[PDB]
Amino acid sequence: GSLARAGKVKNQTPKVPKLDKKKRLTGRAKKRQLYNRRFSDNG
Amino acid sequence: PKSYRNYSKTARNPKRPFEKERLDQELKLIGEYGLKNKREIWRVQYLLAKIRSAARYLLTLDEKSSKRIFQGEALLRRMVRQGLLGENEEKLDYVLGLTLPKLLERRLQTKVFKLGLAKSVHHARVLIRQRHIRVGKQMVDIPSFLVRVDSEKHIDFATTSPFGGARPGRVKRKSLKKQKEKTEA
Amino acid sequence: GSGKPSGLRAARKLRIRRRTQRWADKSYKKSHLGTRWKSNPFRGSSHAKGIVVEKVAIEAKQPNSAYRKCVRVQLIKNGKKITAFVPGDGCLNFIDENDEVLVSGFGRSGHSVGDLPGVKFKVVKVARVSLLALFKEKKEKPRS
Amino acid sequence: HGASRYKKSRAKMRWKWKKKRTRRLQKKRRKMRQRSR
Amino acid sequence: TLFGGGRTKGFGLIYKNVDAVKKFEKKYRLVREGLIDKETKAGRRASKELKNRRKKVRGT
RNA sequence: UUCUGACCUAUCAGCUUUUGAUGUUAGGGUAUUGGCCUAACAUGGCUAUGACGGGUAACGGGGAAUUAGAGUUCGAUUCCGGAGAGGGAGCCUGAGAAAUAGCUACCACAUCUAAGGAAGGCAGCAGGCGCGUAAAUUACCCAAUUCUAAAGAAGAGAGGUAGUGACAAGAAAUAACAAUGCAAGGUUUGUAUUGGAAUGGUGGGAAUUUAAAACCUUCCCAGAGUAACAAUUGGAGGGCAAGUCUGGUGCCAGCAGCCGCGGUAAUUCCAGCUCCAAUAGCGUAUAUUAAAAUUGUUGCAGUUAAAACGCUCGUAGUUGA
Repeated sequence: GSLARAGKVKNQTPKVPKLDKKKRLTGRAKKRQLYNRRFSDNG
Repeated sequence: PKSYRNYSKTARNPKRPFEKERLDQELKLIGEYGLKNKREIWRVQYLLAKIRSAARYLLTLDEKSSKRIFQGEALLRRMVRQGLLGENEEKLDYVLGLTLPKLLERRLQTKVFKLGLAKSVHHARVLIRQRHIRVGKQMVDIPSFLVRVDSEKHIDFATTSPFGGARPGRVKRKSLKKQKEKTEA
Repeated sequence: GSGKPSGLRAARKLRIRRRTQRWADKSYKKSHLGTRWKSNPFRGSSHAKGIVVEKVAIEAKQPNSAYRKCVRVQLIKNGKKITAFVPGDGCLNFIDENDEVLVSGFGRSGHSVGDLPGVKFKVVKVARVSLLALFKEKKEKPRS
Repeated sequence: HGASRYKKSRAKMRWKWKKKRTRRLQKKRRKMRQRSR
Repeated sequence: TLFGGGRTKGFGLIYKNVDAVKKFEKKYRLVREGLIDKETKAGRRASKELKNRRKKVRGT
């Protein structure tokens, strides 16, 4: 029945770890770098 | 009782957020002026808008009206004190002529970069932030400090800084000195 | 001409006509009639504490086919039974037999939401623990 | 519906018939009121 | 000192004689300069012992 | 005590008048005018401009929010004025109180009792219980601000100072720079490898500040390379800015203000990856303003979309060669 069926998919899926992540820029630095990546050669 | 000091919000939000062309124009302003937040643009814009609203109210009010001519002379005099209006601009229609870049140029980081004390707007911002600038013998930590007309050439390094000609004294510099001293001893 | 009275002394007509005709606005009626303070089980609160009576699986409105797992809750505050939604598929499974729920509104000011049929409330914290944290798993651990 | 009568677009059953059903129903209800009082 | 120092602003007072210092200066400021620490230190427990008395039953 | 000014309600239209309603006269009473109270005599008075009732999650104002201009919503909540001190009521004292850490009584509560009796009132400040969606310490001090006295020198949980505080509001980090490699431009500018310079926070000591302590500032010591001294929140079909990205589920599970996505190759679900928005803040609900010239004085609409009273006369109304 539907009471049994509930909660399937999240439990069902084969989860994968999120592994190695390098830290991002913040703030003015992040915005400036983004501005340069979008708009300099690529604008 | 409650504290009787006043307080006010720095800005007005620009609404309708995903106006791409407007958003990219703000990003160009961030890129140019060494700003950390859209809120920085919005506060300077809010100040400009307050000025623009005042200037509109004055110019809409009649010629030779006593409040208007007094407040108008006072406003223009203040624009002269700030240096926001310079030599060649001298009436309320030039206040309407004022623009958001002109206000942004008044920021201390822009002045520091312009004078060439630092190599970039960001380098200028950090130089100010590290308490290493001084304006007229006053040490200042605020990169958004809006200079007056006189004070623009009164900008030089903080006295007790390395760039002031005092001690660096840094953990690195001291560590090198200890290494040399231990080597010699 | 061909419209409302222009007359100087005609403010009385404009006020009475406006005053009477105002009532046909839906927002104005709900706000200015007593029904607000009466028919709403939340009685002007955003939030209410209740207890779960029953776990039910409601079938979706005609364009969709799907059973939405919901909870019939009795508010402690005013002693009123309501049906409330529970977001998160396994969180209903986690939730207990007579769980103590902090239930809220559903983003629509007492109007119906999506394909849910008259279910106007949603549970956002259970046994003082956060629903989002229960859904996450990186965020705060389940209750004892 | 609104206060205004009929207005058959696509609509449903006849307005006059709906009206007949309600007039007959109101009488039936009036008989229930009579039973009561 | 104020921000960035190199300056210190304060306030000074110079009295005519020692009698003037006694006469027209505040006790904490006299202590801060140099004088004995404050008498009768107890907060509202003083009040509590005080309010109990009925018409010379005892002084204490 | 004069004048002027109210939210909603007619499925509230006649109210008030033997029990003073409205007037007159005479007295009494009052601190004084006064139906304030008594007697005698009149029969009035108020009412669509909505009286009289009923509702209000209704203390009033200065004001607050949003305001292009109108407006609309809101105003326990730092000031001014009112009201109240468990419920009602009554006094005393005194110039001033119908006081309330004055008194008396009743009802609603309730404490100690030696069982006769006796005493109690946080909507003062803490703190606790209950209510709840929801809100802090039984801290220290009278140094300032002021108040009261036999008024300097004393008192004051008035008041100040801390503590708890992501209610809001402001400022403001999370790098900067030179080398190389790459990129574009043919010997220039821009940006992913490296490695030397600059620095707060953080830890300690002072000068100082203070009722005292703490914070501020200032100085002296210390003191980052994964600068682990670790940026989050929500998105990427459309509305609406960024992926027909990689796997899983398979009209199920589920998500998603709305449209929708899901029946095996999912651009919406569950993960992972990249990208995007705002940023020490961002989600969520509820209420509210804009949005709404969608309540319309400005400024709406009524042939066919919602809406011209069946028709005419007509008093109030509004308009007036």
